[PDB]
Amino acid sequence: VTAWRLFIADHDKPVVNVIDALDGDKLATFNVKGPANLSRSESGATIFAIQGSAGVVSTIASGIAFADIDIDAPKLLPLELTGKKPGHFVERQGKIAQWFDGEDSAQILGESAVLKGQKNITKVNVVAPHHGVAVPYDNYAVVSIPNPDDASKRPVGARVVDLQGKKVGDDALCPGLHGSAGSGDTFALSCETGLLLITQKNAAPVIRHLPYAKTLPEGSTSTLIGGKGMQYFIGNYGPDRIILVDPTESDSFRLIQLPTRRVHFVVDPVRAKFAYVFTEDGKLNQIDVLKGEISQSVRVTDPYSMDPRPRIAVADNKIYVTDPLKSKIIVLDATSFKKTSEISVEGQPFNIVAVGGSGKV
Repeated sequence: VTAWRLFIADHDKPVVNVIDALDGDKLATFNVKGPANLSRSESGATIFAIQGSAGVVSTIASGIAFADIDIDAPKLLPLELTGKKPGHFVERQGKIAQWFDGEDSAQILGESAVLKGQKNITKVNVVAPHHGVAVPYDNYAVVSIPNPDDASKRPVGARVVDLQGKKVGDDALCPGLHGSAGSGDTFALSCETGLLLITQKNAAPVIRHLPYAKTLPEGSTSTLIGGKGMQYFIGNYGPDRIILVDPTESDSFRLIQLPTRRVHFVVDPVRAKFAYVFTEDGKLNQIDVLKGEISQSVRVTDPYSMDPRPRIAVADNKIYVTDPLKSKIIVLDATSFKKTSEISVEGQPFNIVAVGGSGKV
């Protein structure tokens, strides 16, 4: 049995739609408190709907878990996280860290408990409310350090804390810290001088700094995605360029110039040599990460000359591009890179995540 599902948040309405990615039919629509940004767990078993303006994070059991596969209907869980302006969500190996821009704490919990209907939260102090990020580790977390002076500015680095908020090592200064992603056993935080790279073995997590290569043009990264199946990061580097970073090689950086400005990007979790960038001209661009170049482009929507704009997700052998102003999802074959289908979604379909796979029953 093969099963994949899309989870789509409306830009304005407090709704999340669940769509069977394979035939387009609707599986559920969930009503939440506010418009949501969506994240999935690594296992794909839970979906989190972050509602910045409503002070809540809702949780969805996706209904697909695992090889052997167990398939149920998707369901809104009664577990909700509460706090002012929920922010960056980071999940790793079933450990969850939910940041709150308006709180003195981040909330750490575990996927296994969430799915069982349990809410077992550890609040870790982050010194001062700010727009930051928490990465969960075994018996530790990495949390951004709020800007001294103001604190409403971007954070100035990160540090290891134990789960009582106590600092462990020394601070890792990274001015203008913004942007985070995991790829394999390595987690990256971007800032004005480069990337913080985080790994954990059997002790405290270890942070090291990778400066932007001296050969790059002036610029820095403020958003990151992480490869799945091959270890790398993709960041923005100015509005019309991206950088590919290999954190395991000394020749770390490759710059790609886009023809027009970036709207969104995602990696391909199935064909790990590829990633995808959507640009304001309305094209989907295939990034061959090994060669460091755009290998092809295809027009998918009308231009969105830089509020809602398309978002990409990948499921099985298909790519899904939300077209909010046209109340639909465009579906392309990943291999041929051609449109094959469209799926209607009422309203302004915006953020999108996909889960699934295959297993015996």
